[PDB]
Amino acid sequence: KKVRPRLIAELARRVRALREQLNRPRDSQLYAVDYETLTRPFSGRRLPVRAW
Amino acid sequence: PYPPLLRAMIIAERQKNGDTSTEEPMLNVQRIRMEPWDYPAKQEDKGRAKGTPV
Amino acid sequence: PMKGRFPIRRTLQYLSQGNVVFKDSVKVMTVNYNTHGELGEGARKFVFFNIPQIQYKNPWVQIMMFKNMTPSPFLRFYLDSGEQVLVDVETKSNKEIMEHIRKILGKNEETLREEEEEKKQLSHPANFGPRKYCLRECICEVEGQVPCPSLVPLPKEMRGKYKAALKA
Amino acid sequence: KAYRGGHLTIRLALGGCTNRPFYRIVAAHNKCPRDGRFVEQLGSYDPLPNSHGEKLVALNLDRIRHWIGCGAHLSKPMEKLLGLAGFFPLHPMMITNAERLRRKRAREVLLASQKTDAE
Amino acid sequence: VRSSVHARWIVGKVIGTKMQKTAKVRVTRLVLDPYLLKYFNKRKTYFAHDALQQCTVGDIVLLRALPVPRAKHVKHELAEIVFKVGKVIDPVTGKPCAGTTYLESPLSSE
Amino acid sequence: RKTRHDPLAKSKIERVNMPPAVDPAEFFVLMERYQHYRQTVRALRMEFVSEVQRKVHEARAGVLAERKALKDAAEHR
Amino acid sequence: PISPYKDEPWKYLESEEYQERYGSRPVWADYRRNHKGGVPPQRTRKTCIRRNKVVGNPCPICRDHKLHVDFRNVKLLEQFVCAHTGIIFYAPYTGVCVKQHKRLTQAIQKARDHGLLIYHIPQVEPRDLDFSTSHGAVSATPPAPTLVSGDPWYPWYNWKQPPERELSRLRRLYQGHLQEESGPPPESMPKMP
Amino acid sequence: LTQGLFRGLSRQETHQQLADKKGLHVVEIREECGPLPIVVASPRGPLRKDPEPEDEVPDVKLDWEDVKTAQGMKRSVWSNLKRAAT
Amino acid sequence: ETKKPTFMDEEVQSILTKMTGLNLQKTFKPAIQELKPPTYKLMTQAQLEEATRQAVEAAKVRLKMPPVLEERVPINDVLAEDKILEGTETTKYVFTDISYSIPHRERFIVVREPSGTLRKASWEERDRMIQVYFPKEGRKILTPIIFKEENLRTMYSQDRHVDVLNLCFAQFEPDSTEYIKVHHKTYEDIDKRGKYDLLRSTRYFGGMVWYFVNNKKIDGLLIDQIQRDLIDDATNLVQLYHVLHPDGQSAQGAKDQAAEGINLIKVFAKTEAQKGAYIELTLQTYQEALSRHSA
Ligand code: FES
Ligand SMILES: [Zn+2]
Repeated sequence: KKVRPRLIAELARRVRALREQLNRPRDSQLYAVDYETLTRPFSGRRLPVRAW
Repeated sequence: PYPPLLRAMIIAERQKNGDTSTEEPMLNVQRIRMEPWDYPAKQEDKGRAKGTPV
Repeated sequence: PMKGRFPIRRTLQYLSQGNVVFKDSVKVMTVNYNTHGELGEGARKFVFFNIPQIQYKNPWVQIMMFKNMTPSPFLRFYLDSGEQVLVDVETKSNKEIMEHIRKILGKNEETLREEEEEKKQLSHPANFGPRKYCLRECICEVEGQVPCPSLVPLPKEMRGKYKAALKA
Repeated sequence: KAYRGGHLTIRLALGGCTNRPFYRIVAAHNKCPRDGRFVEQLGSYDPLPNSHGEKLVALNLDRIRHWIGCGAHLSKPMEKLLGLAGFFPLHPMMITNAERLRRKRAREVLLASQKTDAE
Repeated sequence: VRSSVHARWIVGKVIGTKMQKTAKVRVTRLVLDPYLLKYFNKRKTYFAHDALQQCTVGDIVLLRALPVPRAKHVKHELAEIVFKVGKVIDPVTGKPCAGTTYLESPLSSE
Repeated sequence: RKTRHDPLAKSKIERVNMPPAVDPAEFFVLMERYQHYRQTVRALRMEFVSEVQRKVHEARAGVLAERKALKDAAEHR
Repeated sequence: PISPYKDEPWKYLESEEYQERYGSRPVWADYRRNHKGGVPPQRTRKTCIRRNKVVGNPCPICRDHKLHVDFRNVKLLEQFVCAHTGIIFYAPYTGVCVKQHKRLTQAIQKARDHGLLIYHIPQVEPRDLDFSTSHGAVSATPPAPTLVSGDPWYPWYNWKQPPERELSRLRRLYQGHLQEESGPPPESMPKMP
Repeated sequence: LTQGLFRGLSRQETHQQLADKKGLHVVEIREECGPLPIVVASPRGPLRKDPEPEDEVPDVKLDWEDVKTAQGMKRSVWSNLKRAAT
Repeated sequence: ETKKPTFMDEEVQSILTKMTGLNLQKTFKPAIQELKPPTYKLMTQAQLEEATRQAVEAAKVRLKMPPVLEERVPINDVLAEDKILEGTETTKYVFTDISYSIPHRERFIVVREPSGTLRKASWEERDRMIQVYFPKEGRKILTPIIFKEENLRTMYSQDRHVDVLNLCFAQFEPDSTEYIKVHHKTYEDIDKRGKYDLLRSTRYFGGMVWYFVNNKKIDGLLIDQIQRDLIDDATNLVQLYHVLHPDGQSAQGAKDQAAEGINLIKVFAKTEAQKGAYIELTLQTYQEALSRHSA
């Protein structure tokens, strides 16, 4: 009845949280825009037409 | 005012309990302050895009 | 035939004939009785005939028996508040014992009637669903409403196969 | 099945058979399947006119007020049913769609008259 | 008065006193046999905290649930010794007895 | 439906969602109707919430609940 | 064949031909199903008349073309109802095919609906405990002020022409993606002449 | 089977024999007739004055098949099958 | 000042209860239904008399007279006239409050018309919606055809008047127009053919008597009671008639003459009775047979 511990799950959970704080993208990366195509180079997603 | 059905049920409940008041039921909307939809929201409680550069 | 003396005791009908439904305070009921002696006869019949009926109506109350530990038989109830209720049963018959405990620690007929009514509110007649939970499965079972297509084919005008055909 | 976040909603669960729709009004977690687990059934809605030419709608108003008071949301078709019953105000789009229908038929009546005048 | 322990009050028989300040108690309940419709005893073990180490193997005790378990298996405490082994006091008369016989007649103190 | 790990369809890469056209008169009228409608519905929701809280308190510490609690306690003694 | 009793089917049961063939016993008394084993199938055959052809052992109804299952021929219908319990015998009881058993069940129910066939009608209790009609749900509700004056329940139900400055503001906000400005709608719903 | 059947059927006690043996009225209760008591047999001799003793629990032997059927626990695909009128 | 009695007055209920009678054999007639094997008990003479006493008590509950109500007034109340909804729907909506713990006569049942009007449902719509969501055993959403005039005459020809009243009681409400129409047509058929014995020992006899007394047509029932040696009932019928018609020719004649017992039937037979001649003859025949038994 005693659930077998899942150590790899806890290990990976902490490693992911750590890498998300040490490799976090900055505002200059997230919120940059290509004014010719009107897309964000960080994700390649276009902006809505009403904001162009 | 109350919606038509809600009003009729509030009045019917008065008369069942012996109340003979003729005052109209009324919704108080003073406490309901309607903000414009473009009112600045709380930035502290807003999320942030996660790391995954293309 | 069914084994043992008085096999009627081992029937659901007999077990449901108990009229003692303890209040929520009763947590334990100990029974001290003697196997021999004319003055403990009613307590022995109480253990033989009624204890099963009491346990059946009160499944979560602990009932523990003790034989020949004291000179006379008695019942003792332990309540949730910590109070203990001693009941001397020597010389009393098993029917007088059942009527006694029902009076001091049993729910009255009024309290039981109310509980049964609050249960009926869980199966609303107007709700539709499986037979296990509802009287009717679909509104099509109500006379006057459009019946189920599995029994009465719908007019061609009320079928999408011909609505799209005409529109297309 | 504990969902991430979510909330209760009063909405229409589709029943019946092909070409014979029938709705059950239910309070359920918004993440649950349309016709799956619900918290409580609050009424029903038969959209097909019966032999008396009526669309029957059952509303458990006592329990509808209870679940709204417990933080339950309302789907848009449910809000319009309550507006038609007089329990809520008429939804803004029931009023606007009615005006659109009036302007639409005012143009058709004008086109019909112009055609008869030419004839 | 609240408690996270399921069994709030239970009576049982002490079957072990080898743990320090802990009495091992056997508790029996009547469980209906669905096929035979006959009640049979179903026994379960409980560890009860006994601060004064006054429990003896064979005595009948009353256990009270603790607010929270004090150990992995210790969820109750000794609330009262109902029947001390070999030293029973008749609750009906308050006199000492040995089985179904009085050791002091109830007529002694009238 | 897709998961966030499934790739975007290639036939939808260049899709640009153009917003609808706006009728100024109807747009403004509809905007005022939603404000009035949602103000009235919020006033109703507040009353229903107060009813739910009143019934819970009444069943816990009401005059009929505390009275029935003392009666039961008296009958027990 | 053509039965001369199709118009007045109750006459056949009163004729001498019927009395000689059946006497005072039910028409299904001497019928027996042919089947293997001791336990018969739990459904009778679907029909004894298949494309105007009769099977070899036709059921009590199908073997006599003068017996007409009609809601008025109550003397025939009573033979398929238990006189002590009022229940309709299931088809294997008498051996009638499924086709005729359905026609019997419908004729029996139709005869009861017309009062031609006696059945037990219990004595029920009233629906309501109180018969008062004073509650507002079944009485008059004091009309609201708007309903008396003839106004909409809420003022925002009506169309109100917006100011010109607010329309200019929206024409700038959505410049290049505008429709034609709509005016007040008709006061009533038009109708096709 | 035949010999046993005739033995049982020939050794049955009628209601009149029961009334004469116990000197009491034999009253029949029918659910279709409600609480109406129906006297089916009365003793030809004198009628007793002391009621029949009402044992709180009868010590009669029960048939498990009858009890199991009354409790809905009897499951058989061969019971209660539709058959021709007998 | 001086109110005339109602149907549920203790004095009227006591009179109609005695006139109804209590026949255990008819009140507890064997029903044609699914049967079970009967049970048997051994009883002394005292236990049998007690069992018979309890049966009489259970019968007096089964003979409880339904209250006679006046016809309900039609419902015509508008809650709102939302003209903006005109022409947006082709079918009307019926909204029923199905909250469990509400008396059915207090439930709100409203209708949204295609014209935009929100009105309360009519009595016929109410009873139909209540049966849809709170189905009562024995009631149908669609009116059975048995209540048509052609089918009721078939029931009357078979002397099944009590079945008609049992069907009517299960289908319609006591204050409904259909309920009152069927009861009056059944009472009138009993009066025309002298079938008053069909309703004796039933819960419908009092309602029938109440109908004859109010409509001043007790001559038939009065003759039936004298022919059956029920003068105690025939005398109460004339007294109940005077109580509900105090300012009448017969009521005054009884006061002026201080009539009592059979004398009341003679005073009534001469003044207000329409078949006065047939009552005197029927009453004369009774007194003769009573004298022969005395001699
Ligand atoms: S089950 Fe109701 S429409 Fe098919
Ligand atoms: Zn056939």
